[PDB]
Parts: sequence; C-alpha cells; structure tokens
Amino acid sequence: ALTAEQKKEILGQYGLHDTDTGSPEAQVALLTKRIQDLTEHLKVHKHDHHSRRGLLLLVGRRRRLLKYVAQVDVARYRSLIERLGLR
Amino acid sequence: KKNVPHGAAHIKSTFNNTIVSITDPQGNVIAWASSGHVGFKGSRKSTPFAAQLAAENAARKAQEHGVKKVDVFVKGPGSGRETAIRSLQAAGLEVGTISDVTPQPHNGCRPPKRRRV
Amino acid sequence: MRPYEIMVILDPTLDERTVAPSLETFLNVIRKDGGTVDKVDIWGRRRLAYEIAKHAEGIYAVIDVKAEPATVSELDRQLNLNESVLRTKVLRTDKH
Amino acid sequence: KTRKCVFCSKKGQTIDYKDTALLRTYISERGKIRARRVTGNCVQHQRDIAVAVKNAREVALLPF
RNA sequence: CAGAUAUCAGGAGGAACACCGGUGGCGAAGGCGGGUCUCUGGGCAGUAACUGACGCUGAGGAGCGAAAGCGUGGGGAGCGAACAGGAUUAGAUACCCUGGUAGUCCACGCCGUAAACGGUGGGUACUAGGUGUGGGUUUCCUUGGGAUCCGUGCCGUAGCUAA
Repeated sequence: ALTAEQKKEILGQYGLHDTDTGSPEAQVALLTKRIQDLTEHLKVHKHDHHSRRGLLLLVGRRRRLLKYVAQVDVARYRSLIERLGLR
Repeated sequence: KKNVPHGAAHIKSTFNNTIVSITDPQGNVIAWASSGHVGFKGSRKSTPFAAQLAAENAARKAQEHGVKKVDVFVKGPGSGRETAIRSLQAAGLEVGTISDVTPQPHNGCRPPKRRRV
Repeated sequence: MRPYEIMVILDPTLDERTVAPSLETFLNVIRKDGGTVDKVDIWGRRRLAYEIAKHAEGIYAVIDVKAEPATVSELDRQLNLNESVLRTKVLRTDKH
Repeated sequence: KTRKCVFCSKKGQTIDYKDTALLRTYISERGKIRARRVTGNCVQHQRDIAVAVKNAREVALLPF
C-alpha cells in the first residue's frame, strides 16, 4: 500500500506546500503512485481479480479530482499533467 | 500350534456383521468369527444375535489358542457392539479395555452419493 | 526485513552437542546477507504429538531472526534439504 | 465463562503456541475445539487460540 | 475361498480440510474457510492536519460474474452422468444393489445464463423503544458500569400495507 513514508515524501515533492495533504495535486500524486504500485502486483497476481476494483476506484477518483484541478485553473492542471507524464 | 496370552478383539462391526477378528499383539489376526462364520447371512448377518454368536465363537477359538486377557478393538458402528462385548466377556475373554477403532477422514475423500430406500 | 520466529524440529538420532554448530553453520548466511541478529534458543528431547517419519520424538529449536522474507525463504529451502531437520515453520510477527 | 473474558477481563494474561499447557486447557481430549462461546471468553482470543491450535496440530505438540 | 473380509506394517494415488464452524466476521455480487510465506483488496474507529463543493445518480459502454457444457494438455484415488447386469414391478428404462466413461480436479480458454431474492436499485436528510451481537474508542464504579461511531438479529412506536 501507500507506505507512510513514501506518501509523505511525495506530498513534499509535488504537494502545493507543506502539510497540505489532500490538495488536489497531492492526492493525484498519492493515488498515481499507488496505481503504479498495483500495476505490477496485478501483473504477477494475474488472477487477482479483486484488487482491480480498487484500482478502478482510485483511477476514477484521480480523474474526478483532475477535472476539479482543470476547472479551478488549467495552468496547474497542465503543470501536473506534464509533470507526471499522463497521456 | 502356539499360545497367545493377550489378544485384541478387532471387531469389524459393520452393520452387515461384526467380524470379530482376534489379533495377537503383533498385529496378526490369529482367528476371526463373523455372523456368517457362525452361519448368519443376509438380515441374520445383521441381527443382534449374530453379534454375540460371532464374538463367542471367536472367544472359543481364543481359548483354543489359550487366549484369556483381551482388549476390545471395535471398528465402525454396526449391529451388536456391547452385545459382542459381553459375549466375549462371557466366553473366556474379559473386557480389558474398549476402543472405538474407527477411521476418521477429517473432511477428506469423497464417497458415493446416497440411498433413498 | 521482518522479525521471523523460525521453529525447527531436529532429529532424535544425533547428539545435542552437534545440534548448535549445525545451527550457526546455516545462520551464517542469514547473518551475512541480512545482517540479522539471531537468538538461538534450543531445547531438545521432546516428543511429537504424532509420529513423523517413523519417529515421535526430536529436538525443538526456536530462533528469533530479524531477516527479510527472501532470507528466511532461503532458510526454509535449506531447512528441509537436511536429514536432521524434521519440520520447519517461519512465522511473520506482523498481524499476518 | 460468563465473564467478560479470562483475558479481556482479567486484564493480564497471554496466549502462546509454545505454551502448549495453557492451550491444552481449552482443547478436548483428542484436541477438538470448543465452540465460539463455550469457554466464555472475548471472541478475538477464541479465534486466535483456534488458529494457534491449528498450527499446533500441524507442528505435532497437541493430541491432534 | 488362490486367501477375499479382517489385522498390522509399508508403499502409491487423488481430492478435500471434520472438530473450531456461528446472526460471527469478511467480500460489489457470484463467494471465503488445515497451516506457513509473499503481494494485494476494502472497511471502521479518535485530530482537522489538509484540499475547499472535487456530490449523487447514471442511459450507452465497461469488466467481473454459480454450476454445467465445449476448445486445447494432463490428472482420475474415489464418485460419477451416459452406458452396463441383477431386484420390485405388467413393464425398469426407476427408485435398490452390483460397476464405470466423459465430467468431476488442475492450466490456459470459451459462454454469461441460476430461485445470480431483503424476492425490497443507488444515494441522502427526519420518525418511541426494547433486546440479543462484531469492531472500536472514549466516560463513569472498583475488571465493574456509560457514551459514542461503524457491522449485524429479533421483537416492538408512530406511520404505512389488501392483508
């Protein structure tokens, strides 16, 4: 899962500032890295069929926050988009 | 011949019959007596009277090989458990100990399905 | 790295004196690979509840290692290639 | 029985698989397992004891 | 009858995990239970630390999805369809016995239907209680008791239902 230390350093890296866990970019980074983690757990547990639901739920939450990022300010949206290399 | 001081009443107590195999402590059935051995077949093989008859015949063979002290090793449930027990008691083989030697597949193999008559 | 409380059952044939050097001669690789502090608690000459491999008594060994899962996995692979060992049990001290 | 537990109420005690004597106090003659509510103890202790008894039966220290 | 049954010992096989095993939990639902290890799923609880309405539903569409069945290669100890004899019977093809092939298990696939039902769609704000009951935390006696939030039963208010 999102280890308590890797999520914290990620929040420091891409978060808007310190202690601002839950900011849209912050959650995007956290869930993005969690998704990257599960990417290979599924590729070795080829028949897990049970963590994929959490995969999809977190993906949907990431997009549901991405839209809020874009609507408030497209600039930060693009910034994070090319920061994480999404699409 | 030979003499067996202590025997074991390995009673294959099927509902079909109680095959009373007396076994030396080595683990060899020195002799056995079932319902058919006395002469009971079919339903009479499964009658309670066949149980004491088989046990008594086995115990007579036991005395014939000088067997007096026997511990009772009864297998699965059948017709005449305690009946064969006190037959052996009254036929020269005191009870000693009673042990239900029944197989226990602890949720293991698959048997046939069932019967409805 | 995780704290693994490895339980080993050892032959009744050998002597208790040889029980331990055979134990550090296999814990050496664990220590050299994971840097694992080991607490070797050995108490032999105890019966088994059921006879195993035509034997119902043996030697009980408790070893508290702080080793990564890979290292204790290597140990289990080695804790069964030996004739003296009888049963191995590596436990995750976590809520697992 | 009928207490809060012998652990959740006595508020000091522990369960170990190596402590085969303490576990044996709850097992049957052959090692059969009491129901979830036979011994009157808080449920988590019952479940952990059950798993420990499974492991003990596997490791051949209790009458299986 | 050759040594069958049996008894002991041994080996082989294949499958499943009795007891724990239950309004008790978990899981979106089909489902989950021998033990170990690894990865991973989600929930609940106390601090707002933070984001600052990022809410819900959701046609199309998406996958998952009981069992069976078929494709591909194995397994098969047992069971066992189909198919075999014997038995009641007027008839057995049926109930019963005497066996066993695919299947049943595994691997990779197919399909998508089950009475796949709280027969009660998802989500949210209000309406007496009482009592079992899982997880938590707190608060009040000296563990004892209370509160709270979440899971899970039954009975019973209002009110509702044709009942």
